[PDB]
Amino acid sequence: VDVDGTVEEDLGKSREGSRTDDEVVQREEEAIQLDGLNASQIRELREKSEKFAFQAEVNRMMKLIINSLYKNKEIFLRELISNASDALDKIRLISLTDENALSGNEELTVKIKCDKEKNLLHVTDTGVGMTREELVKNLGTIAFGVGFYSAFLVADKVIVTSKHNNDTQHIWESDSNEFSVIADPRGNTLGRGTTITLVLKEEASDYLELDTIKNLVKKYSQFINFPIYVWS
Amino acid sequence: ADPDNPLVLDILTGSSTSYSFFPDKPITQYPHAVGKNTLLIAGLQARNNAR
Amino acid sequence: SVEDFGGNINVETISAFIDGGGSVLVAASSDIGDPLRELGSECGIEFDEE
Amino acid sequence: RPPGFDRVRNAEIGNKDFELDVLEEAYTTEHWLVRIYKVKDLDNRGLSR
Amino acid sequence: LHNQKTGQEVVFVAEPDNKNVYKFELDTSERKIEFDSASGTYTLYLIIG
Amino acid sequence: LDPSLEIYKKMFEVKRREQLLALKNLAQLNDIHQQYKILDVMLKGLFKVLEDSRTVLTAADVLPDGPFPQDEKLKDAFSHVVENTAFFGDVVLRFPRIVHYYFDHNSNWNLLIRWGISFCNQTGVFNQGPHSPILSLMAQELGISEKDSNFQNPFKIDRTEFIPSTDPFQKALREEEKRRKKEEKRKEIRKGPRISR
Repeated sequence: VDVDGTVEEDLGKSREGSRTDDEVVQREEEAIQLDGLNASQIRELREKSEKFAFQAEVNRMMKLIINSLYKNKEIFLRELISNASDALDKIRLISLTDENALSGNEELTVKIKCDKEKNLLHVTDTGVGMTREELVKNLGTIAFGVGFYSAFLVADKVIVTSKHNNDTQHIWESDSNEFSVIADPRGNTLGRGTTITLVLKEEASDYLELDTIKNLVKKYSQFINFPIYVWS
Repeated sequence: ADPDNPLVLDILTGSSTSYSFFPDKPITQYPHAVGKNTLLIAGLQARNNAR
Repeated sequence: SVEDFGGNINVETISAFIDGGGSVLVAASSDIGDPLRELGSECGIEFDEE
Repeated sequence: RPPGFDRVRNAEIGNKDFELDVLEEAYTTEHWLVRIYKVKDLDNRGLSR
Repeated sequence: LHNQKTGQEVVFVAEPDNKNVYKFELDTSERKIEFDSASGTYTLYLIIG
Repeated sequence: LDPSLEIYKKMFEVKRREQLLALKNLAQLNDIHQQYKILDVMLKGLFKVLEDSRTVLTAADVLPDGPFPQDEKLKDAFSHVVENTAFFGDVVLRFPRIVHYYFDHNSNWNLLIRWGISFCNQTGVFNQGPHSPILSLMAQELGISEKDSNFQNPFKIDRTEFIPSTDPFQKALREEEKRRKKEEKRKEIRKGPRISR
């Protein structure tokens, strides 16, 4: 930028006389060295390490941009379990200030049951839970909230049974067109926490598979602090 | 006088017993100047001959 | 005893003056300020602490 | 390429900022092909350079 | 320590121990820097003031 | 708008979290030379994908200010146009000089993005949430929309600055350094009794 003018190559410099060799490094950098490692070889090696890693960055960006995420929404389990761990984390924080926070369910775990026959997936958590008013406000009107709502990408209808410390257990059900909240017939079966029964779509039958759900848990939720149980 | 600089002139040195230190404070450390090393008056002759 | 010189006089200026061939005389005392010690340092004569 | 890069070696210089105690820049060509430096003289005050 | 022939003078500072008895030691190998490794006869003086 | 489109707003913002997370990741890299190389791949891959996405929407003939893109073929194109353009705004703001060199030169790229920007501005996607300003900011940055008096790209700094002709702070650095050098010299002389000139 500072100046312009790029030199050309002197295709026939060699003939010049009484001039010093301006290529010692290049030639010597490839001479076979018995009982020693050739200079050029070591250079190539590190180059492979650094250069290869750099290519990986392109790989990552390529996927993110060139993908369709929601079309290939296998992450929906990540979103669902991630919320379950988050809710267990939230209730754990509340428990320290208030003993009653964990009264409904002291144990913090996630239980997963797969019902292929009924096209239903049941995810049960013992997290903070949700009140009837919160079910209408938070869930009845959406909004990130993607963690719970990713389920609809593979599910036509979502059924949520939520019990919070401040309120009795209530069930919020929506098909994405309308939502209804009613008092839970079973009562405080959870004590506290949320169990989501997912009405999966026809395309989501593979997710119902016991192996598939376990693979998704390893793929995305392996690092969850709380133990994860899969029905077997 | 700095030993490294040749041009320094030791015009008048102190006595063999003389030294430079804080009178009130005891001499725990080695004196800055001791014996004849101490200089009372010194001169410099620059390369350009400035004095 | 003067800590600082008035106007444009500075240790650099005095050093330039000596390089020009001017003759300088310096008289010190127990109240020596920093500039006099610095000037000696440039000339290779090390004054003691105040 | 970032500043201070050397085009012919295709590498960036490790040491970018330094000063010449005993040499001074006399003339440099427009494209920097030839650089001339002048030898500094001894110290007037005799200080070690 | 005053070198008789050269006239050089070397001054050392003596310090008391816990018992208030002053102790001084001369080690030639270590003290080479102080004397510049200049061998010879030195008159020894005690200065108290 | 359409209820599913409202769901898309959550979907788009969700992608933004990954896009910003990567955007920080790219910042972690130090070498500019690598940085331009990947960034150029960002533009060529994104814009070429955008060109197909606009063609997909053009065949669909679905109004931007309209019902949620439903058919998967157009709907993914809608995800690409809005999501990629939003990331394009982040890339432009974070890296103004790099994009302008590799983007302004090509008329096709500017026209294609311009169709996308209006296409987003009619959908209303950049009207709510914390990413709504992004549409306004990017248009101003690219000159598609008038720049606000207070609109300044934080990243668009002149790293070249100006030759540090004024270096009194560095002059003080020189003094202190040489002063420490001078202090050691005196300390050396101390030691014990030396010889006498």
